[PDB]
Amino acid sequence: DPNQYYKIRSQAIHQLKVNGEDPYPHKFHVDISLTDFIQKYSHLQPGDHLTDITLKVAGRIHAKRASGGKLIFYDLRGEGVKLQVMANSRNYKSEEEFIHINNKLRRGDIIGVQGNPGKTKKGELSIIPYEITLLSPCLHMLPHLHFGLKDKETRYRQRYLDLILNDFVRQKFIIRSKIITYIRSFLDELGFLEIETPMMNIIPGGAVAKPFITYHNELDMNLYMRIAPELYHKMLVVGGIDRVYEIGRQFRNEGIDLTHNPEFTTCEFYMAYADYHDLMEITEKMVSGMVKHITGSYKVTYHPDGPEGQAYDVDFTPPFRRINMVEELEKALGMKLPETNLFETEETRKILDDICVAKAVECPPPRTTARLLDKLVGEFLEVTCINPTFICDHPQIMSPLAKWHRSKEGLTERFELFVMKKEICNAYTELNDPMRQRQLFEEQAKAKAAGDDEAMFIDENFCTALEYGLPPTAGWGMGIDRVAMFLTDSNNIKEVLLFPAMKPED
Amino acid sequence: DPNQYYKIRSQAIHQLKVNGEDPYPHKFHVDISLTDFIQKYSHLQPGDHLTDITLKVAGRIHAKRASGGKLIFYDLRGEGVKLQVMANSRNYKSEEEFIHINNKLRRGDIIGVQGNPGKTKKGELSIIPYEITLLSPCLHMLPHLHFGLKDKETRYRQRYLDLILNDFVRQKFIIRSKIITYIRSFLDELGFLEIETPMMNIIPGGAVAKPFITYHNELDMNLYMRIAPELYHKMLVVGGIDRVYEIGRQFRNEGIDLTHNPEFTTCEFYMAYADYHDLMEITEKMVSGMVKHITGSYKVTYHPDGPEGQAYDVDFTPPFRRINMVEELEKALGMKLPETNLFETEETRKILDDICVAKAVECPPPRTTARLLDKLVGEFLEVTCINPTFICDHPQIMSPLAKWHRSKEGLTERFELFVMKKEICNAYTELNDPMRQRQLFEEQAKAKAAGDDEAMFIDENFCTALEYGLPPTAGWGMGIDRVAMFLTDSNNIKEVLLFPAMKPE
RNA sequence: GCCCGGAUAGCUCAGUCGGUAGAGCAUCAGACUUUUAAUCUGAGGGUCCAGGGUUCAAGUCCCUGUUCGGGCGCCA
Ligand SMILES: Nc1ncnc2c1ncn2[C@@H]1O[C@H](COP(=O)(O)O)[C@@H](O)[C@H]1O
Ligand SMILES: Nc1ncnc2c1ncn2[C@@H]1O[C@H](COP(=O)(O)O)[C@@H](O)[C@H]1O
Ligand SMILES: N[C@@H](CCCC[NH3+])C(=O)O
Ligand SMILES: N[C@@H](CCCC[NH3+])C(=O)O
Ligand code: NA
Repeated sequence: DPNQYYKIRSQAIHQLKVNGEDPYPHKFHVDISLTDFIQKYSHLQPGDHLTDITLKVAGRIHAKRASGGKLIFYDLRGEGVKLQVMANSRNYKSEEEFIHINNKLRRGDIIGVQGNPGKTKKGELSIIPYEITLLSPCLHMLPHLHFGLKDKETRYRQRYLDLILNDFVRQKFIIRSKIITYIRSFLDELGFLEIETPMMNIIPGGAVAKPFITYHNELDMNLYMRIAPELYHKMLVVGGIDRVYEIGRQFRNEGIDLTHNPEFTTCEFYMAYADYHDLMEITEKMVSGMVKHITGSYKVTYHPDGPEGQAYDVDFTPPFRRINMVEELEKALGMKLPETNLFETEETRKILDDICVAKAVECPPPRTTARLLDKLVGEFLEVTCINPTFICDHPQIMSPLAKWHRSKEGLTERFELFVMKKEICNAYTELNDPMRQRQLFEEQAKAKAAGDDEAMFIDENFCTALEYGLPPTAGWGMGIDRVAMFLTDSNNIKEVLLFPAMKPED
Repeated sequence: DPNQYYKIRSQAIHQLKVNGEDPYPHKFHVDISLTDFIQKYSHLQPGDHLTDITLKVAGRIHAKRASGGKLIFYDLRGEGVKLQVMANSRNYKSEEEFIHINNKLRRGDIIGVQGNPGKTKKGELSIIPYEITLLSPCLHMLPHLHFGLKDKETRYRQRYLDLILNDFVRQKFIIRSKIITYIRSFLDELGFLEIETPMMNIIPGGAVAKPFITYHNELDMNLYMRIAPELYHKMLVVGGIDRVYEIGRQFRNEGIDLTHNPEFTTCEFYMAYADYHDLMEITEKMVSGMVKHITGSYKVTYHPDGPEGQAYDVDFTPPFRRINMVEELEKALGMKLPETNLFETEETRKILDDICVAKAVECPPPRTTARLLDKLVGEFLEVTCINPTFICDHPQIMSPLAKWHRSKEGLTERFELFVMKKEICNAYTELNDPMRQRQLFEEQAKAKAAGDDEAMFIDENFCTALEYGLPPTAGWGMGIDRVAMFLTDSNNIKEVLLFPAMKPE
């Protein structure tokens, strides 16, 4: 059964292990990386042989071309770079050792090559080995798939196979790590302090998002995973540390979409004695420097519908577009929206429903004032911001978790940074009034409470912290994955996730 | 009184809100930070008054000393920086505003001061206020004590109170951040790649512990919480990324005590084409650099229990002590230790049992050959590592994820760094053999079925990844919290944790 | 939670009505001392995701189920 490669390879390796041959050596002394080898010994003329120079390199064989019984060509691939290995028995230790070592090497094997650098007569950089050492054989078949692997299921289930075959995934992960490093550097230079808040809190709190209930055996009580570190950061700000940040993981037991994952990484910082107006400039510097540093140009090309789909050229020039959504929505709808003062009344709800019907906007059967307005915004506002765009104060009906506007009435102070019709940043001015916060929590607990349950959906511990006095601060949150998607021309969150969640094959 | 104080202050704040004035202004543009203010204006000689520059600063009042009715001294508190505000009626906006602003400010309230820097004849830096704005009143009565809340319970349950009354806690967190920041940069400049492995998996893997069980609604199934990212790191190394590292959280479903938490942070890295003796230098250099960069010197004084008991003086001199484990235990053990390199059968468990019983060592009912050996080593050879020390060449049955010793038999190519009689970081040589790994997993699963509870399962995907070929690598792990305790002179894991888990009571 | 799509030899794809399923890559054995998707000569291989049905007859026609790729919902 020649096709049954796994059984044959396993038998061969078992025979090697039995017959006094170790196919898993403990240590191989690598002297130079493949990248440095390519960068250094590139000036050689074709048909050169640096006999005096001897180095050691290691990598995975990706091809085994046999031009004869004494000349076999290998293709080491490591560090995302490739190096040919022209194996000539004349330059080997001995003919018998040459045959013995070439009878075991197959595609996908990991070897340690010790030989002189050189170039072939066709001007291809290679290394003429003096002793090939088998490091870790590959038992399963490695497919010679051109244009790389293109099956989503195998690419996401077997990430190692995707990294071995495809080469751009390594670039994607490298770019994500740089993004994280750049955010850390910027925030640390601004004077912020990195913190590690608990990820397993004690009570659900007032969060419409479904939590991840977890049972603690010793405590004999349920624990809920962290949805957002908002409360702990603000309790730290009360303590005296006026600038904190944390790039951690969030857990939301919700659905999975192209841009939504149950577990995701976000960066959240809180700075005292500031506001969202003071934060748009910081966000501008953040994003502009990120795009300029990770890439080489402020302009980024994005494909929201795959490589064959429509291409969009976003521009990250630092002066991002700022729009107040009330005026922009009025202009788009071409009508005078009710004054923000009446927004809590029923006639504004009625008239907004009239806009939804007239302008052909869909909405679920529940049609509260915040949600249909959010629908109008989705189809008449963000749908046009290919470039980064700041949306200014939003109606208080959206989210009352922000302070009242200084000049405008009934307008929460917030902004959302929209890129490619998707929000990446979101910052608020902070409510530091204990009474208003208590009323908000009470309302959230009443909404979240399934029955006559209270406190469980509130954070009295936090409500006590605000009673001690919190300075006027401003929060800020960015989705790391939602930015890595745009900076890597990725339209799916699973492409930037290292090991995406997959149901068992069974 | 605290209830009366809260009621009175709440009524006063409500009255203030009613009468137009808002005690919670939206914004206050602070011109200069308190530390920068102090550093810039400390050069002044006593007695001057720079009536030319107006600066706006903010902080929390810590004391309100009264000297008559025409002079009130405030005491702002910044990031461990104290500035004294002396409010003078003559230099204020007006007398009426002076009275109206001094009749509403109490201890603990957050205020914003705008005015001219100065210094009285005594010689302390002050800012003469032109107007004082109340930003956030403190309704509760802040405890005024000359020592700072000493009740660890309150210190832990209410960390904001601890930070307000105690500054050392703030620095403890600064050092912790420095430790993590240094480690990331050290691996970064070595060429490592930072990764974010999943926190929820089908089954736990990477270490041996009791996991947390959750439920997923979208994918209807039970998902266990992360115990160690080891397996995913090894799959990544199989993929082609030679060097990886990750500083993230791990979860254990064990009891909560003075030195254990449900959630903790660990640093794990994996580099290919190396071995456990290659990390012997990297780990030593990283620890020595951490100690020198954070403390400022290579010697650290640590109090194992309380700041008044014995104070052992450790020394992080880069040539760390290196000894073997089995051989040193043989030397330490009064009686002869069985060869046990090829001996791991009932006889070895029997001899370890009689040794354990004879040495008055008590071990959990399993008394596993491994559970016996680790207890014996930890009770006899473990307590000599005041200075950092490497303990290498462990027996095979202790760790099921380490390659067999190139020379020694039935011994794992692993070492442990022990400082202050505690484990801070250990590293093995990764076992890339798929058949041997599958056997080890099968024995682990058999033990779990028989009488074990926190042992691991079979991970078929990891076995397939090993079948695809894993280069010779060496992993390395480190508990951040233990090093934070050692470098900040803390005997409790609660001290180095911002909001440590406590019994609900 | 609701709809639209698939699954074929180790793997990348063909397969017309319902009248077995084919080709390349890869694998194995050979020849070739300058190849690079090396070339040439030989050899294997499957019930077509899993079940029921429908039929004289099913990869094809239909139902359910597993698991992926999408859309609307959820994430105030
Ligand atoms: N489920 C999710 N999947 C991916 N990114 C998310 C998810 N939820 C939130 N984000 C990102 O996190 C950012 C801040 O979210 P929030 O802190 O809830 O305002 C958003 O703007 C998104 O970029
Ligand atoms: N139950 C636990 N709670 C908190 N920290 C723990 C617990 N178990 C182990 N640790 C930490 O894990 C460290 C060892 O990590 P490592 O050397 O990577 O195995 C210890 O020094 C502790 O700080
Ligand atoms: N942490 C929030 C911002 C502050 C929340 C309360 N104003 C976020 O990331 O969206
Ligand atoms: N993190 C591992 C040890 C270090 C990494 C070895 N692969 C553990 O403690 O379980
Ligand atoms: Na052929």
